[PDB]
Amino acid sequence: VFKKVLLTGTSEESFTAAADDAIDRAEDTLDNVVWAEVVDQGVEIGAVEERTYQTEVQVAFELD
Amino acid sequence: VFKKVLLTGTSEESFTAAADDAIDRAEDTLDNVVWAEVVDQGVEIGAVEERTYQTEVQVAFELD
Amino acid sequence: VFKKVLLTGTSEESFTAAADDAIDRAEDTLDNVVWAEVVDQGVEIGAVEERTYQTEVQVAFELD
Amino acid sequence: VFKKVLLTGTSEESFTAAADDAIDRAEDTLDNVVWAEVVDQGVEIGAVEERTYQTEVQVAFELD
Amino acid sequence: VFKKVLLTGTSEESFTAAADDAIDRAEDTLDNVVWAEVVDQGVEIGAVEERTYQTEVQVAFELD
Amino acid sequence: VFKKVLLTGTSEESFTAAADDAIDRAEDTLDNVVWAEVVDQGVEIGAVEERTYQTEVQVAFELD
Amino acid sequence: VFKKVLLTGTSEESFTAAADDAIDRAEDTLDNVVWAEVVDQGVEIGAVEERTYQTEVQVAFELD
Amino acid sequence: VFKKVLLTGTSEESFTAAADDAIDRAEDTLDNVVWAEVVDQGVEIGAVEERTYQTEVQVAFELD
Amino acid sequence: VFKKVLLTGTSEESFTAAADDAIDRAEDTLDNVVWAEVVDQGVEIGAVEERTYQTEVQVAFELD
Amino acid sequence: VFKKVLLTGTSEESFTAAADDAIDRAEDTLDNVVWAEVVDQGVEIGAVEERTYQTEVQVAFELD
Amino acid sequence: VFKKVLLTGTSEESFTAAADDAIDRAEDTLDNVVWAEVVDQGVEIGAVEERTYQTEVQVAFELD
Amino acid sequence: VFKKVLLTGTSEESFTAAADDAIDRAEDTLDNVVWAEVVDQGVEIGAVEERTYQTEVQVAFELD
Ligand SMILES: Cc1cc2nc3c(=O)[nH]c(=O)nc-3n(C[C@H](O)[C@H](O)[C@H](O)CO)c2cc1C
Ligand SMILES: Cc1cc2nc3c(=O)[nH]c(=O)nc-3n(C[C@H](O)[C@H](O)[C@H](O)CO)c2cc1C
Ligand SMILES: Cc1cc2nc3c(=O)[nH]c(=O)nc-3n(C[C@H](O)[C@H](O)[C@H](O)CO)c2cc1C
Ligand SMILES: Cc1cc2nc3c(=O)[nH]c(=O)nc-3n(C[C@H](O)[C@H](O)[C@H](O)CO)c2cc1C
Ligand SMILES: Cc1cc2nc3c(=O)[nH]c(=O)nc-3n(C[C@H](O)[C@H](O)[C@H](O)CO)c2cc1C
Ligand SMILES: Cc1cc2nc3c(=O)[nH]c(=O)nc-3n(C[C@H](O)[C@H](O)[C@H](O)CO)c2cc1C
Ligand SMILES: Cc1cc2nc3c(=O)[nH]c(=O)nc-3n(C[C@H](O)[C@H](O)[C@H](O)CO)c2cc1C
Ligand SMILES: Cc1cc2nc3c(=O)[nH]c(=O)nc-3n(C[C@H](O)[C@H](O)[C@H](O)CO)c2cc1C
Ligand SMILES: Cc1cc2nc3c(=O)[nH]c(=O)nc-3n(C[C@H](O)[C@H](O)[C@H](O)CO)c2cc1C
Ligand SMILES: Cc1cc2nc3c(=O)[nH]c(=O)nc-3n(C[C@H](O)[C@H](O)[C@H](O)CO)c2cc1C
Ligand SMILES: Cc1cc2nc3c(=O)[nH]c(=O)nc-3n(C[C@H](O)[C@H](O)[C@H](O)CO)c2cc1C
Ligand SMILES: Cc1cc2nc3c(=O)[nH]c(=O)nc-3n(C[C@H](O)[C@H](O)[C@H](O)CO)c2cc1C
Ligand SMILES: [Cl-]
Ligand SMILES: [Cl-]
Ligand SMILES: [Cl-]
Ligand SMILES: [Cl-]
Ligand SMILES: [Mg+2]
Ligand SMILES: [Mg+2]
Ligand SMILES: [Mg+2]
Ligand SMILES: [Mg+2]
Ligand SMILES: [Mg+2]
Ligand SMILES: [Mg+2]
Ligand SMILES: [Mg+2]
Ligand SMILES: [Mg+2]
Ligand SMILES: [Mg+2]
Ligand SMILES: [Mg+2]
Ligand SMILES: [Mg+2]
Ligand SMILES: [Mg+2]
Ligand SMILES: [Mg+2]
Ligand SMILES: [Mg+2]
Ligand SMILES: [Mg+2]
Ligand SMILES: [Mg+2]
Ligand SMILES: [Mg+2]
Ligand SMILES: [Mg+2]
Ligand SMILES: [Mg+2]
Ligand SMILES: [Mg+2]
Ligand SMILES: [Mg+2]
Ligand SMILES: [Mg+2]
Ligand SMILES: [Mg+2]
Ligand SMILES: [Mg+2]
Ligand code: NA
Ligand code: NA
Ligand code: NA
Ligand code: NA
Repeated sequence: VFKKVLLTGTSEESFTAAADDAIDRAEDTLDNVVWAEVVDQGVEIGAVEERTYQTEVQVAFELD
Repeated sequence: VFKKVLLTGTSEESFTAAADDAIDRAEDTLDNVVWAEVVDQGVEIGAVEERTYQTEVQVAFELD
Repeated sequence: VFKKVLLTGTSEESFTAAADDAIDRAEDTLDNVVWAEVVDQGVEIGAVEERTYQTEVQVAFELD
Repeated sequence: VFKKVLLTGTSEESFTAAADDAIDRAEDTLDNVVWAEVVDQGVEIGAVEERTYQTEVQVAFELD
Repeated sequence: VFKKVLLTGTSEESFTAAADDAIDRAEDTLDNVVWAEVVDQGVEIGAVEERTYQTEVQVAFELD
Repeated sequence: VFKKVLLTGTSEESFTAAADDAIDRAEDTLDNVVWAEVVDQGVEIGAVEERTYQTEVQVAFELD
Repeated sequence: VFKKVLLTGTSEESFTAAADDAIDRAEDTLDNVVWAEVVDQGVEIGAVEERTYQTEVQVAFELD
Repeated sequence: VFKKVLLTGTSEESFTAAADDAIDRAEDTLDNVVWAEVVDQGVEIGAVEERTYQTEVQVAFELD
Repeated sequence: VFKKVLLTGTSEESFTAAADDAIDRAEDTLDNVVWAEVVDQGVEIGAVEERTYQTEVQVAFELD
Repeated sequence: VFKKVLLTGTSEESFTAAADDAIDRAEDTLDNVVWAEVVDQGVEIGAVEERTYQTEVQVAFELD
Repeated sequence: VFKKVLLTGTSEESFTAAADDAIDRAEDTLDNVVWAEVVDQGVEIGAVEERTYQTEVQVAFELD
Repeated sequence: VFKKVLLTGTSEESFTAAADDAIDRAEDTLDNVVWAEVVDQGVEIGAVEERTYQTEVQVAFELD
C-alpha cells in the first residue's frame, strides 16, 4: 500500500529545486519515499524579498 | 514547506460555516494554519434531521 | 440504485440558499432525495432587478 | 461579444459576499456587467486578523 | 468533520480487490472509516512477477 | 438523438457488478439502452453491513 | 429553477447542426428551453454510411 | 510574451462563425493577434429571436 | 482492442471540416477507423494568410 | 524515455479483464511494457450479444 | 480585490525563466503584483532557432 | 495535419532537461517536430541512485 502526502516545496532558484525542497522534507520524516507527482506550481512575489518558486507534489511512500 | 490536509466541515447553516468547521478542526490540532482551498461542496439530506451543508477544503499549514 | 438530476437553484440571498432552492424543488417531485453535490455556482447580474445567486447541484435520490 | 475578467473578491463574512465584492469592483469600472461564474473559493487564515473568505469569479460584460 | 487519506491499494487479482487492500489498511489504523472515492487506477507490469492492479482511493473517516 | 441518465449502481461484489446494477435498472425502464460511461466509483463502508462497491454511469439510450 | 437534460444530437453535415438536432428534440418535448452547453463532440465513422457528427449538449429549461 | 483575453463570440449561423466574431473583435482593438483556443461553446435559445451559437475563445496576442 | 491516434486537422472553412481533415488522414493510412472524439479546437491567425480552424481528435481504429 | 499508446481493451467479464486485454495486445507487439494508467471505462450494450466491458489504458513502454 | 492576467513567458533556458519572463512583463506595467499560478508549459521547436520554453501563468495583482 | 506522441523524458538535473530528453528522442525518429505540450511532471525517488525528474510531453509533428 502506498500513501501520499500533499506538500508544497519552495525555492528562490527554480521549480525543480522547489520540488526537491518538498521531497527533502518528506524524506526527513518518512521512510520508503518512492515517487512524487507534480500537482501545481506557482510563484510568490509580493510578500517575499526575492521571488519564491513553489512546486506542490503528492509524495508517495510505501507503507510498512 | 507547506502541507495540506483534506477535511470536510459540516454545518446546518451554510457552506461558509461548513468551511469554518473544517478550519476550526485544523486549528485545534495544527500549528501555523495559513490558508484553505475549497475543493468540493455538498448537502447531506436523507440521513440527517436537518439538511447539512458540507464544504471540503485542503487546509494548508506551514511545517516547522 | 441512485439517480441524479441536474438542477440550478436561484436565490437573491446566497449560494447556500440557491442550493436549497434546487433541493426544495427536487423534494417537491421526488421521493427519497438523499444528497446533493455542488457542480457550479454563478450570479445573474444584467437581466435581473437584484443580483441572483445560482447554485447548480446534482441531486441524488434512491430509486424504488 | 462578451469579455470576462478574472477577479478574486474578499469578505470577512461569507463566500457569497466575497463574490459580491468582486462583482462590485467590476461594476465600478465596467459597463454592461451581465453575469459571473465562480471558478474558485478559498480562505485566507494566517496573515489576516480575521479569516477572509475569497471567491474568484469570471465576470462577464458585453462589449460595446 | 471528515478527513481523507490518499492510499493506493494493490492486488494481483482485480481493481476491486486493490481498493479493498487500501481500505483494509485504513481500517487497521483508523477509527470510523466511512467511505472511499476512487481517484485513479493502474497496473504495474515490468517490475513485478505478476501484473499488479492498483486502485488509488481517498479514504474518508469521521474525526472524533 | 441519444439521452443519458446518471445512475449509481451498487454491489457487494465488485465495481463491474455495481455498473451492471445501474445498467439493469436502466434496461428495466428504458428502451434502446446502447452504452454506459463510467464517471465515478466509490465504496460505502461505515453505514452498511458489508462494504458496498458503487459505480456511477451515464447510461445512454436512443430516443424514439 | 433550471433543469438540464444530457442529449447527443447527430448530423451528417456539421457539429453546429448536430447541436441543433439535440435542441430540436428538447423543444419537441419540453417547455421553456433556455440554453444549451456543449459538453462533447465526436464523429461516428465505421458503422454509418456517411460520417455522422455528434454534439452532446446539456439543454437547460426553466421549471414551471 | 503573449497575453490572452477571454472573449465569447456569437453567431446565428455556426460555432465557427461565433469564434470568428470574437476574433474579429480582438483584431479590432489589439495588435499582433496570433491564435485562439476554444474553451467553451453554447447556444442561447429562450431570450433571442433565433438560436444564437456562442464560442468562447482565449485569444492570444504578442505583447510589444 | 481499439487504439487511438491524436491528430490535429486543419481547414480554412470550419471546425467540422478540420475534424474531417484529420479523419481523412487517419483513413489514408489506417484500416478500420471507427470513431473520433474531439479533444480541442483552435484557430491559427498570425502566421497564416487566412485564418485556419483546427480540430484535434482522438481517432479510434480497431486493431486486427 | 517512455512512450504511451492509448488502447481500449474489451471483455465480457470485467473491467479488470478489459484492462488485461489491452495490456496483452501491447505486450504482443511492444517490448518493455512497464505500466498502464486507466483513463476511461465503459460498457457496450446495444450492438453486442453480451454486455462488453471496456477499459481504456495509456500503456507505457520504455524506449530502446 | 485581486485581478489576474493570463500571460505566456518565453525563455531559451528553462521553464522557471519563462515564468519569470511573464512576471517581469506584468511588473513592468502593473502595480502590486502578488503571485503567479502556472497553468501550462510548452516548448516551441520548429519555427525558432533554438528551442523556446514557455510557461503560461495567471499573474495576480491587488487592485487599488 | 499534426500528430502527437506521448513521451516521458527523464533527467537527473531538472524538469526542463527531462522535457528536452523526450523532445530529443522525438527528433531522432521523426521529421518536422514543431512543438511540445507539458502534460505531467514527476520525480522517481526509491528505485534510482539519484532522484530522476520526469516530464511528460505531447510532442507534435507535422505529417507529410
Ligand atoms: C500559487 C499562489 C497562490 C496564491 N493564492 C492566493 C489567494 O488566492 N489569495 C490570497 O490572498 N493570497 C494568495 N497568495 C499569497 C499572496 O501572494 C500574498 O502572499 C498574500 O495575499 C498575503 O496575505 C498566493 C500565493 C501563491 C504562491
Ligand atoms: C456530497 C455527498 C456525496 C454522497 N455520495 C454518496 C454516494 O456516492 N453513495 C452513497 O451511498 N452515499 C452517498 N452520500 C450519503 C447519502 O446521502 C446517505 O447518507 C448514505 O447513502 C447512507 O448510507 C453522499 C453524501 C454527500 C453529502
Ligand atoms: C453562470 C451564468 C452563465 C451565463 N452564461 C451565459 C453565456 O454564456 N451566454 C449568454 O448569452 N448569456 C449567459 N448568461 C446570461 C446573461 O447573464 C443574460 O441574462 C443573457 O445574456 C440574456 O440573453 C449566463 C448567466 C449566468 C448566471
Ligand atoms: C486560496 C489561497 C491559496 C493560497 N496559496 C498559497 C500558496 O500556494 N503559496 C503561498 O505561499 N501562499 C499561499 N496563500 C497565502 C498564504 O495564506 C499567506 O498569506 C502567504 O504565504 C504569505 O506569504 C494562499 C492564500 C489563499 C487564500
Ligand atoms: C499507474 C502507474 C504509473 C507509473 N508511472 C511511472 C512514471 O511516470 N515514471 C516511472 O519511472 N515509473 C512509473 N511507474 C513504475 C514503472 O512501472 C516501474 O516500476 C519503474 O519505472 C521502476 O523504476 C508507474 C507504475 C504505475 C502502476
Ligand atoms: C463515494 C461516496 C461518497 C460519499 N461522500 C459523502 C460526503 O461527502 N458526506 C457525507 O456525509 N457522506 C458521504 N458518504 C456517505 C457516508 O459513507 C455515510 O453513509 C453517511 O455519512 C451517513 O450520513 C459517501 C459515500 C460514498 C460511497
Ligand atoms: C464519440 C464516440 C465515442 C465512441 N466510443 C466508443 C467506445 O468507447 N467503445 C465502442 O465500442 N464504441 C464506441 N463508439 C462506437 C463505434 O464507433 C462503433 O459504432 C461501435 O463500436 C459498434 O459496436 C463511439 C462512437 C462515437 C461517435
Ligand atoms: C452557455 C450559456 C449558459 C447560460 N447559463 C445560464 C445560467 O447558468 N443561469 C442563467 O440564469 N442563465 C444562463 N444563460 C442565459 C439564459 O439562456 C437566459 O438568456 C437568461 O436566463 C435570462 O436571464 C446561459 C446562456 C448560455 C448561452
Ligand atoms: C491552438 C493554438 C495554440 C497555440 N499555442 C501556441 C503557444 O503556446 N506558443 C506559441 O509560441 N505559439 C502557439 N501557437 C502558434 C502561433 O499562433 C504562431 O503560429 C507561432 O507562435 C509562431 O512561432 C498556437 C497556435 C494554435 C492554433
Ligand atoms: C464508452 C462508449 C461510448 C460510446 N459513445 C458513443 C457515441 O458518443 N456515439 C455513438 O454513436 N455511439 C457510441 N457508442 C457506441 C454505441 O453503443 C453503438 O454501438 C453505436 O451507436 C452503433 O453505431 C459508445 C460505446 C461505448 C462503449
Ligand atoms: C504549447 C504550444 C502549442 C502549440 N499549438 C499549436 C497548434 O495547436 N496549432 C498550430 O498550428 N501551431 C501550434 N503551435 C505552434 C507551432 O509550433 C508553429 O510555430 C506554428 O504551427 C507555425 O504556424 C504551438 C506552439 C506551442 C509552444
Ligand atoms: C510520476 C510517477 C508515478 C508513479 N506511480 C506509481 C504507481 O502508481 N504505482 C507504482 O507501483 N509505482 C509508481 N511509480 C514508480 C515507483 O516510484 C517505483 O519505481 C515502482 O513502484 C517499482 O515497482 C511512479 C513513479 C513516478 C516517477
Ligand atoms: Cl489530496
Ligand atoms: Cl482566464
Ligand atoms: Cl449530467
Ligand atoms: Cl494521448
Ligand atoms: Mg539565489
Ligand atoms: Mg496551488
Ligand atoms: Mg439552524
Ligand atoms: Mg465530494
Ligand atoms: Mg433580499
Ligand atoms: Mg454553469
Ligand atoms: Mg464581521
Ligand atoms: Mg485559487
Ligand atoms: Mg492470483
Ligand atoms: Mg496515478
Ligand atoms: Mg457476497
Ligand atoms: Mg461520486
Ligand atoms: Mg449531406
Ligand atoms: Mg462522448
Ligand atoms: Mg441566418
Ligand atoms: Mg460557458
Ligand atoms: Mg475558403
Ligand atoms: Mg491544443
Ligand atoms: Mg462469460
Ligand atoms: Mg471513452
Ligand atoms: Mg542559451
Ligand atoms: Mg497552452
Ligand atoms: Mg548530476
Ligand atoms: Mg504521470
Ligand atoms: Na491528501
Ligand atoms: Na444528467
Ligand atoms: Na483571463
Ligand atoms: Na496518444
